[PDB]
Amino acid sequence: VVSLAKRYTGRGMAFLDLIQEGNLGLIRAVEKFDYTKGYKFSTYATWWIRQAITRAMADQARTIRIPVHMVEVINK
DNA sequence: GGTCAGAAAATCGGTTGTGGTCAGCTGCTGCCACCGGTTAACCTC
Repeated sequence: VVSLAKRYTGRGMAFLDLIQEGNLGLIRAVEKFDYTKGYKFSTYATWWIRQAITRAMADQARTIRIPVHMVEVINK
């Protein structure tokens, strides 16, 4: 999750917030994982980690909070 | 060459009445914000 989180430098927060959001995503994925998938755990959890990091970046991006749909159209 | 009495003001105050108008109230009308499922795009088991 450190190697996954390293691709989000310079976007609002420092690295540590991304690291801890990746830990949160790891907790959510390891709750939401099944052993009869026959899937690699990291390849499973990458979507969850990236989702958590991106939504926390959306939440804590700016001084004034902006809703995620306007964040999306700002990105667009 | 007086003398109550009536008619008719105005004046404060009810009244009725009624008409309307608007504050608001509130169940449809419909649009608008997350939520996530899916669907064609990248890296090579």
